[PDB]
Amino acid sequence: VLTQPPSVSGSLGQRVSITCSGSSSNIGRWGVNWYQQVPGSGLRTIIYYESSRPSGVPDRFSGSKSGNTATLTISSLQAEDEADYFCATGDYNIAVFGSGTTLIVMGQPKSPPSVTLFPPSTEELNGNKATLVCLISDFYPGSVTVVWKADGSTITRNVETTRASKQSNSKYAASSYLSLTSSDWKSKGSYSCEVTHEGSTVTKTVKPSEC
Amino acid sequence: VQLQESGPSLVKPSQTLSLTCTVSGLSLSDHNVGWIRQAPGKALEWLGVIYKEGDKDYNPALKSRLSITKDNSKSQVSLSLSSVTTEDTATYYCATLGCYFVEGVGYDCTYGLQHTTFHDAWGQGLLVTVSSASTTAPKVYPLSSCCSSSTVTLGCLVSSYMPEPVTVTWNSGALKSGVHTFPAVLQSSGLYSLSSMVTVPGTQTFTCNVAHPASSTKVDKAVDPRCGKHHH
Repeated sequence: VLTQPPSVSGSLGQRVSITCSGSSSNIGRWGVNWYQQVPGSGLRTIIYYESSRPSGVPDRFSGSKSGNTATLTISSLQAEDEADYFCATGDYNIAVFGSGTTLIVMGQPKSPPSVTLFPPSTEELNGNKATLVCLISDFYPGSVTVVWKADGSTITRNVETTRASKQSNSKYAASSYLSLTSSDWKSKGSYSCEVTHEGSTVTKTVKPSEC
Repeated sequence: VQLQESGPSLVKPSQTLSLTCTVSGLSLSDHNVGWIRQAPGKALEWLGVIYKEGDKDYNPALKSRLSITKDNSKSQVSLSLSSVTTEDTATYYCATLGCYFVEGVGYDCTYGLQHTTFHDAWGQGLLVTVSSASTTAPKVYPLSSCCSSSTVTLGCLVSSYMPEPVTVTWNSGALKSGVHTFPAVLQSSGLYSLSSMVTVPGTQTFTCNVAHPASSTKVDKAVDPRCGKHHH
């Protein structure tokens, strides 16, 4: 297996390098290739053999090799470069890929999360179900903590919150769900979704009795 | 030129995973096609490759369970992986093995590259999950944040389905500005649920188009944007 650093960091416009170390049998003898995968899409080839790039990949990407360690260097970072990067080479009749490197771009403008708390629809209540959806978007850095409440009392059970994910504007988004029965839905006065981010909390509240 | 994977996205453990890579705008006669997979949050794993003339190479660790064939006339490459376990749950990719002559050294090859045009040549990737759970179609519900703002926010809840993935569009793909489809969460019930949201600054109708190929279901769901008229 080819050894890559698990993650590297860099700011906008700065140069970052990702190493890929192998042995004299694979990297030392044969060409090296690099691949990019943004979390939303699949794999994309960015350079091949050594420093050649396919059609449509920017001039900022370039590759080099010194002995058994190949390097992918990104000259001036941009927001779209935040992705996973994998190297690959051949031993002989065998292909071997790297462990992967997560590239994180820092220095991007901070943003508080927009929070929308949806109530359960009337069509789901007819099936004696009730799921509350708390949608979170437009926040950077991509890390939030969600805590649900009902009549000012914290709830820990039947709560499922997705990790932060990169959306279209290059900030982050997340979502949290509160699955409960339709009788549990009307049993309380108000439910709320508290979203804390960078030491600041945004809270949205919903009320069954009023609505 | 396109490479498209297809096949069941849900297979039972100990059974055989079979996928098909259909190659458009290209001739399998003079193109090497290989397979690579990516387990959830794992590095890429090479599976194997079938060369132009039908020759094959495999990953030694998986050789015993691996079979790759191809039909030039159908423009199809096949992948069989037998006795699958949960470890075999992954996103499977097919790609070309483009080879080129390096004037000074010799021949070398790159996965995901076309041999002469040097264009990108990756498949879209197909997530297949090794699980004993059965295929559950989603129940889709409208989301309304009414319970009078400047930017009304509505959406669709795609609830309690198995297996991943579902694909959500709005108004047959016409509405793309202001939309965001969130990744799915896995709940206590053992099923997946996700939501898609539309923020718009109305004068139009909003229907979301949910599709779940595993259950061959496709639901169009109209979402009522209006507030004080419906409730009163």
